[PDB]
Amino acid sequence: MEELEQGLLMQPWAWLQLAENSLLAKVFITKQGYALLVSDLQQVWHEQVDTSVVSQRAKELNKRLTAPPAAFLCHLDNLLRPLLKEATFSCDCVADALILRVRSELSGLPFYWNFHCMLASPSLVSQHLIRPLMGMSLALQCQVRELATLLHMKDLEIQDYQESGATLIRDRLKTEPFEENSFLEQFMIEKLDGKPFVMNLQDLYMAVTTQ
Amino acid sequence: MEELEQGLLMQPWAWLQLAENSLLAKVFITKQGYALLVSDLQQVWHEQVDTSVVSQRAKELNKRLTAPPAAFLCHLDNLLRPLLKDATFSCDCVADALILRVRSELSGLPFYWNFHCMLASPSLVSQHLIRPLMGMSLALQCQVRELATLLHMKDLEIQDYQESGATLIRDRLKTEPFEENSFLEQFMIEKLPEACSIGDGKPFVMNLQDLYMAVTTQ
Amino acid sequence: ESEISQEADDMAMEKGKYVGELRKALLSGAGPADVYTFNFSKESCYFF
Repeated sequence: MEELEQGLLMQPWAWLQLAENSLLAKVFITKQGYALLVSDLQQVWHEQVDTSVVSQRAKELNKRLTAPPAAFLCHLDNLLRPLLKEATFSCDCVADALILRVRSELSGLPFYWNFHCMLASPSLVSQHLIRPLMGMSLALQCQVRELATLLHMKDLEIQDYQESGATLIRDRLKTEPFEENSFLEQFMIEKLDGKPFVMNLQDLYMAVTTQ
Repeated sequence: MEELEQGLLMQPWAWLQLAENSLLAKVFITKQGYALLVSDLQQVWHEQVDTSVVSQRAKELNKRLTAPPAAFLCHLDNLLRPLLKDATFSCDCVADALILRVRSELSGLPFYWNFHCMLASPSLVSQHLIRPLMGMSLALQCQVRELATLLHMKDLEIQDYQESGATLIRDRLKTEPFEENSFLEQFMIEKLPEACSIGDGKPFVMNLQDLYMAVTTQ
Repeated sequence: ESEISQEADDMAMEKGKYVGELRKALLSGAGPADVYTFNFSKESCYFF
């Protein structure tokens, strides 16, 4: 209801180093199943199901090799350990028959593995996540207003700095009276893919995502 | 096609007049019709139906359509005021099926009409409902940081004015230069519980909406 | 009896605002500023 998602949301997002797309995936596999939350910003794999899919994947390709679910969860936990300082997944530019290809040369004979994927639900991107983003936006607006008020009072104190000041002035930096029209024009006209989003907000997102 | 999203994201973030809930829902008047678009990144409930399918569902599945679609288009077109001049939209949040009964009432006898939140279009939503995150980042999270840097150079000007004369005298203006790290730490430790301001979305209609339109302009 | 029953069960008026509409539409109670197109079809013998 809330325990699993509350615990998983505290876990930081893990961007996969594939250098071809943006991946915003959460991984926390310790107990109560495995939380392999794979999302490509358009379809999140709600892979919170029981051992059914893991068993079918492990048995439909391995008719003579078996590993216990404890070993599976330990390996899942150890999967992404040397990546948060490879387990890379490569997509293709082919039509809706999305077949992932893994052509790594490890023994001479190619290894075959199938990546099961279901239909992408178009009803998955309008419920929750922007509400904490709206909270962060409100916090940013409050910070902007506080900084603007600080600028204003510092400007007022600077107004005190010409009658008791008259220090070394380059004469190219005079402080004109504050005008809202010029402020808005300079904020609007002049100083107005996905990769910059993640590599600019991965650090900032953890700040307010808790409270 | 390439006109509904462009002609719909420009809708100012204006609260719909619901009796109980305070959801963020925007829809812009479009000559080709309307499509209520909501963006929150977890689960979509957006009304968008093909013309053909609603055509058959009106011809041989719905017998209550006693008003031509031209009347609906005329009512949509002749609505310049976004906010109600004083047609209250009531909701009954008793079950999962949020049936927002939009009572179509112009003047006098309330015409009987109701909505239904079916599945949205996959292509358009999947292609254009992920942009707002990057649009917010690239524009707002750069403009705000540049405002902070402008404050930083103003502080630098204050401090090297101070170091080059004009020593501050009175204690009223005796204030330390601003630090982002110290401000964040003091916000987290002291004023975070008291700065939680959500309520009914007071800045949502006065500062968030216009700045968001500035963000969503590109 | 059927007409009274359908009048009661179709328009569904319980403490409504139809008295004023009856007075203005039927008795021309509105002021002489808005014209009401209460045209009776002489050729069709139908009053809508």
